[PDB]
Amino acid sequence: MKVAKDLVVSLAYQVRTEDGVLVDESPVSAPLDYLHGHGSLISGLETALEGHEVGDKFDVAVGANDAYGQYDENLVQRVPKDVFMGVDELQVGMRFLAETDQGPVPVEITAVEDDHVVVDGNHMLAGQNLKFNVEVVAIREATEEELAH
Amino acid sequence: MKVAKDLVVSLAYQVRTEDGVLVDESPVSAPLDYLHGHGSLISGLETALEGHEVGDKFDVAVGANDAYGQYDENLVQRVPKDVFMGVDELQVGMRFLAETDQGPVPVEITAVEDDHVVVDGNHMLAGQNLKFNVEVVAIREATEEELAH
Amino acid sequence: MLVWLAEHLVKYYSGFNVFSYLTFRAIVSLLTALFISLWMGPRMIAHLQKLSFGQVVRNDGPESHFSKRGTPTMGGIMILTAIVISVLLWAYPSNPYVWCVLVVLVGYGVIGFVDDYRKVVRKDTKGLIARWKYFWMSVIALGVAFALYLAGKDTPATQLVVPFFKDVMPQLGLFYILLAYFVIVGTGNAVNLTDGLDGLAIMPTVFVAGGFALVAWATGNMNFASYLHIPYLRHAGELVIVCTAIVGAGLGFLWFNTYPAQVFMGDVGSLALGGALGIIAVLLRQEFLLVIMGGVFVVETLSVILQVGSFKLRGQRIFRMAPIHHHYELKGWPEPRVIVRFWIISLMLVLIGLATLKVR
Amino acid sequence: MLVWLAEHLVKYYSGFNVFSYLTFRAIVSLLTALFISLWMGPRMIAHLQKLSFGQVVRNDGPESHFSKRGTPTMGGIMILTAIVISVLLWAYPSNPYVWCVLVVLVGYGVIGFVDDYRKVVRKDTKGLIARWKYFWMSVIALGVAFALYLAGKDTPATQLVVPFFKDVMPQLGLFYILLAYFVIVGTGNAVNLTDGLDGLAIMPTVFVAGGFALVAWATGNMNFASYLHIPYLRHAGELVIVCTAIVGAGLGFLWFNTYPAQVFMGDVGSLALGGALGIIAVLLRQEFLLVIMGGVFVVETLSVILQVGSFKLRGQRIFRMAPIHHHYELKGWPEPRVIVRFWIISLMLVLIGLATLKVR
Amino acid sequence: MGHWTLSGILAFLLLLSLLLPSLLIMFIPLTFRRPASSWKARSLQKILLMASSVRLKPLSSSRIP
Amino acid sequence: MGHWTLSGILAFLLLLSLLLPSLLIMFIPLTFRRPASSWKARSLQKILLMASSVRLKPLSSSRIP
Repeated sequence: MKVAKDLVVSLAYQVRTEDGVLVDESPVSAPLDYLHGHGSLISGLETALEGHEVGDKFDVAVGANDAYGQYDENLVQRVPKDVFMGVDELQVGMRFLAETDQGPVPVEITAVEDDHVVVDGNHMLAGQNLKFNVEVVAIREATEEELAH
Repeated sequence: MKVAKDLVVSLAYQVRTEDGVLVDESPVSAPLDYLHGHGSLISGLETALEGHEVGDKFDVAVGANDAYGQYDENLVQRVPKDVFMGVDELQVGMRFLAETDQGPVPVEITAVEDDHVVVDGNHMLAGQNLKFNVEVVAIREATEEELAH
Repeated sequence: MLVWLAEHLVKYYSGFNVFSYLTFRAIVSLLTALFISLWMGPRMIAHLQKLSFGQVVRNDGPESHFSKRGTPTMGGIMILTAIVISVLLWAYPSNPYVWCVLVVLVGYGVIGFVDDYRKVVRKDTKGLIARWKYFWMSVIALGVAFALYLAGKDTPATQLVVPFFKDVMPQLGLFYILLAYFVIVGTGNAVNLTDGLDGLAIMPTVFVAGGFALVAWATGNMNFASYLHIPYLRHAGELVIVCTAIVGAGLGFLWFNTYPAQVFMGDVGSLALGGALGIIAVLLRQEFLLVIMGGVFVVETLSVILQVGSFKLRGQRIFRMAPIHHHYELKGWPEPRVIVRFWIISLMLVLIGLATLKVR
Repeated sequence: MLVWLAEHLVKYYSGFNVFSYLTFRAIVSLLTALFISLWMGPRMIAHLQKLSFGQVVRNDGPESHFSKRGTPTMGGIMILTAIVISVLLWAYPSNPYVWCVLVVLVGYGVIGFVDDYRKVVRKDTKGLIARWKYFWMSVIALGVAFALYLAGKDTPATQLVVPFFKDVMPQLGLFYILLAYFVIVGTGNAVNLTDGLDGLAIMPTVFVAGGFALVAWATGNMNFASYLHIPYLRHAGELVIVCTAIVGAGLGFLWFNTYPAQVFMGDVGSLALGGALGIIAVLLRQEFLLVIMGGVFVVETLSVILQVGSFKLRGQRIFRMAPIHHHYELKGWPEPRVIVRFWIISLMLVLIGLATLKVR
Repeated sequence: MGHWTLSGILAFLLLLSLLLPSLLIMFIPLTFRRPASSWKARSLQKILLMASSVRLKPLSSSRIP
Repeated sequence: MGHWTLSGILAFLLLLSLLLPSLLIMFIPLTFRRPASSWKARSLQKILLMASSVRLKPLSSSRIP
């Protein structure tokens, strides 16, 4: 069995940047599932997983252009306090959701002022090259609800 | 010292309609203290108070044009109920405030509908000629709190 | 200045002979007026911020976006100075009509400046007393009209141009002074009234200035005047320069006065432009073209008058607001919508007025 | 076609002779285009809202201001219908140039309508594949250019007009087809590029159409053509009606397509107007005047390509967003400010283009 | 006086009537022309119209691959 | 073949170079012409500016005559 479109890849992985910073891991004891051929997986990683067999172990280097794109300052925008809801204090590092026309976009605070805030929408994985040690634990067909999501 | 501009005057006022219906009043034990001579009081009352002394008392009737002006239908407007977030429910008589270019102005709820409410910015003293019994409790020089308010 | 300087410098270099051509002078007047307005804008606006509010302020973020807060008034001084500079640089100073336009423009500018200084610096909310304001307006307008009447009479300089009849051109006597007073003061007040919306007043003024530039070019040429059946005025030719300078200054101010305006025109600018348009429609005998092309201003004034008349006759009000543009704004129309729609109406009215000038 | 009926009825009533004058036809075409656009506006917007969103949701702020959701993206059908009806009514149907421009307008409108229908009605993010769109645009442009070349072989209809030198009048052979292709496709794409803001595309288009109307009037007469050293084209006279209809339709659409625009114009309208301007320039042999007067469009394209080249070559982009207007908007400039500042730039460019026309 | 024409007097009167509203405004006090309540109504209408219900909601998830 | 002069050739080349950026838009795809990140930034700016409007606030009953 090999990866194919509309199939679900159950993934065990380790993510490190070019600087060696470990982002997060998914061990074989706790794999995670994603669709194939829909772009939810990182584009470089999605192309790497193409056609690989169950249990295959491989290491792939994914560049900044291949994952979330390069960091851009245009996505860093100032915003006042009144926009945020449901938080007592807008402490630095807090993350909020903005429902834009292009779908949901995570918003994270990078600087804070008593009555003013600065937020960054750039993904923490964007703007840095990545390397993935990846194993495909299992493969299966996606459910209709999963395809809907 | 006679009442004049930039002087804080302790006033025990009493407001009634042409029919004698009580609107608002203050006793000598709790008079209104504010700076005179800036169009702050209703212009009729401010004009009448000029030249009087501590302990002086008088009564005057003031027209709409000289106290809060006439009624304006443009100050009452339709507003969707979704605008008034942060409060569980709305009812007639509830009052809100609007930070607004060229001077913030308050509003009072006048009607409620399934998806809309009607709010009016006209002060209840506007559009009516009113009668004002006044007793002057004390007169003093300027103070910063009256300017802050 | 420059025109005479170039005319004298021709004997050294023949290239400057091009400067005498009317088209070159008009184009450079437009360009220099616009450039002066843009150059003075950012620095002049900052100066008014401190004078009017005591501190230089900016939105500095999403707050106060599409907000009129922190925007100085009295911005018409830049329009006045740009127009005066352009006219003096590129308009033949020997032309009496140019000087009459300059005199009325500067007088109305001074009146507006004193009014705005009273309103802002001294915090006199009521501003200059209406009695003295209108007294000075009437004095200057009547002086200009009387000077024109004495300088020209029993000639086409005082004849009335019916918008659609060529044979009906009555020769006005002392009634010419009354008509000039009426038109000048009405135009000044109406353009002053148009300041309710920030960007509303200037663009119709620009279109009317272009129309009057075309008329003046037609009025300044014997052949064109005869073809169009309009009075021939020798000094009307130079009015193309002042009209083009008005266009340039108006566009330069609108660059900064666009909604949300960085600076309001105030009484200055608006009143001066109204006076300039009135004196142009007086010097050029096409006052009906001022009435039609400037139909926006006339409609606004008529709307205010109708509102007050209705409020007197009955307790009802015909309009949501005395000015029609505010009436539509309160109806739900966003301010830029009203701005651009009134600009469209003004352009259509200018084209219609030119068509009426053509069909006579 | 309506003009022919008036000519036929002239035999029975001499009053219909007014319908044959160029000025009357032009002004009535402008007026009828404006009126039909305004009349079709409200009905088209409501109908398109049902097609675009099913529910006819009330268009109100602040959603219609910033996000502009609920405003039908599809549009310009009213522009196309107004222009086509006005031209077919008040322009002679036998004039080859009338059909030469109408065919380009209709073809570009059809391609844009296919694209917009696929994007909106079918909710396909890809829309019409660019390959087919540009293939159809290229084939239409090449066909019209070949027809004109066959109708202009060994004729001044294939010459190129240098804006500043009358002596430089080369006669193009098959390269005329290349020039027509370049100008038409580039102008169409550029007008398509500048659709990102409300009313930013319908102007310059209005001023550009007015300028080309003036040039066509100059080109359509032997005396004026010789005086201005512009090529004389007999059939170019009817193009004045087309340009005036374009102006009327543009004003009518700006009545609705202005910040906050009620209805946008996607590929429809924008591509049609770009192709119309390109074919008008090709017919008038005034591609240089199209570049100068249409400076905003070429500047938009240059900014986009410069941004692409900066991304390709260096790690630092030049502009924040590929179109210059979006770059200014991201910098904090409000949408109406950039829109009307680009309008000012367009008006200056049109006046400069007319000045250069006068230089030669 | 001027050498009027019987037909032109009507046109002159029409011109004066059309110009009258601009001149007649000079006798209208600012209080009636532009009440302060009207300015406040304008500003309140602009503020109320542009009110937006959009709010930035918090979130927490582990969807990142 | 057409009729040309070196000055005319230079002018034609300059015109074609100036019109080239308009024509070259054909070969640039929408994705590269309109980056997704920049479009998302535009949408976020628009929605936040809509949210940044001056909201209303509740008020008490205390008043000064």
